[PDB]
Amino acid sequence: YQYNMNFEKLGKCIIINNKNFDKVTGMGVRNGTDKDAEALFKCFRSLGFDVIVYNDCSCAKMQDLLKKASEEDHTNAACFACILLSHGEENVIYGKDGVTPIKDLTAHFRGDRCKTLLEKPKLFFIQACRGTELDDGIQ
Amino acid sequence: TYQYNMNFEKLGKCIIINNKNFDKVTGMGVRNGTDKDAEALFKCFRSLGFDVIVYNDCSCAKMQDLLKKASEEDHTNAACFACILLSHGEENVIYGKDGVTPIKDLTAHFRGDRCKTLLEKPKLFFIQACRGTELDDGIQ
Amino acid sequence: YKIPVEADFLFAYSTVPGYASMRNPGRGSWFVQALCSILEEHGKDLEIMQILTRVNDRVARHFESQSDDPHFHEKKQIPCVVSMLTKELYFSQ
Amino acid sequence: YKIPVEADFLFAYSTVPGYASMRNPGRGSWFVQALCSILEEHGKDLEIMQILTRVNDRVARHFESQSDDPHFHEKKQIPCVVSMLTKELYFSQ
Amino acid sequence: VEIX
Amino acid sequence: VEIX
Repeated sequence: YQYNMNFEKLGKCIIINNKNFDKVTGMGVRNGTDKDAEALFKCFRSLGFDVIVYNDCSCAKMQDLLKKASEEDHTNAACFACILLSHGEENVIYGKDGVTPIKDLTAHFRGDRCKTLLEKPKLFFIQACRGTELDDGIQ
Repeated sequence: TYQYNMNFEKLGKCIIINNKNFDKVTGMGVRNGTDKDAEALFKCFRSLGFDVIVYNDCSCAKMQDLLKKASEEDHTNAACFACILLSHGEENVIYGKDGVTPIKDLTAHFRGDRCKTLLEKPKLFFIQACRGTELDDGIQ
Repeated sequence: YKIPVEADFLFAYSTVPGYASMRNPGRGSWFVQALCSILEEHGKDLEIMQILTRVNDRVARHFESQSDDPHFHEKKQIPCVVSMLTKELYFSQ
Repeated sequence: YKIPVEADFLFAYSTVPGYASMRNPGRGSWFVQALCSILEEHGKDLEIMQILTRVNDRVARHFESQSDDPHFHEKKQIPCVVSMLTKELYFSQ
Repeated sequence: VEIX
Repeated sequence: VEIX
């Protein structure tokens, strides 16, 4: 009923910390994201992840990073974790040079496309917008 | 403080929408087996303590109006609300017998600001429908 | 004081976005079969996410498609839970 | 025999589809603040859905915006967990 | 098996 | 407060 956690490593944790964006994207600087990334780094480090932080990544870079990780050998890892900190719209996240679909980033870790993470949890934590609506609340 | 408060007069309403037969114009086939779904769900959720209601071959208008009215009811003495949808579907939308309607429109009747008597109470939606045409080939 | 309007929702979809959902005309759909079977055996003692996770597992492991059409042959399915809940949910006590 | 390709994923979104996400330039975004605080005190003893549910609660209750614009005052946020997991997940033992 |  |  539980995932088997008995491995040498908990797993890889990729933190993508996009703060500064190409002017062509029209997106403003994400102040505060550095404090997020630092707090996230410590948290997931404490859990037991091997955490690496990449900053102001292009869409190509973000694609390559996840693609490369999916191709790594995770045989000795309990799980995989990735954290995205950026601007966003629904189904898509901003690189510094534009947007790219979240599906494309995560699909590299599908069962048929990453056998060493088969039957192992694949975690994606995403801090980004998913549209423009706002919650007015109630009561 | 970590669990939903379950101490109410009633557990809550359970709405089952059982769409089996569809207007030919929609191009949707008869959903054989759905009666077994609705039957098993009925028995199950009754056992939990829900006041279960089953609706069959509903139009989109029927489905909308039905859920709207449920949202306008007084749920003050109910722990929670549950709705189960059994129909054809495509991504973000579910079939009535005479066409499609967005899932969000159906569920929005129960938002906090639009159904005050279910505020701070769980609102459960179980959806048995397609969400596209892709199929999972699996591995192993 | 205030609470978000979209809060305290939970969506148990039978399948992931973009994908189809399987229904056996004899015994009923996979997701519902599994959902009921688990509720009958743990509806009153397990938390809602535990229940739906076990349902995810059951649909994933116990089921695999058959068809003499080759495009619906050997196929699999995984359900999809979307939770905006702010508490643990038990159907009793 | 087989296992679905889309299985064993989990997505912890900071907000629901269609909606914005809040970030305070001084202390950081709401979701991350809450996520970290819950992980620092319960990361190794709670199951992941329990963790993310508490995060949902905290973001929903503890936070509400202040802003120098009539479009961003009094605003709220609720995160969004998408689970295709087939087991309970604990980060220890 | 059939498809919804 | 800002928006992502």
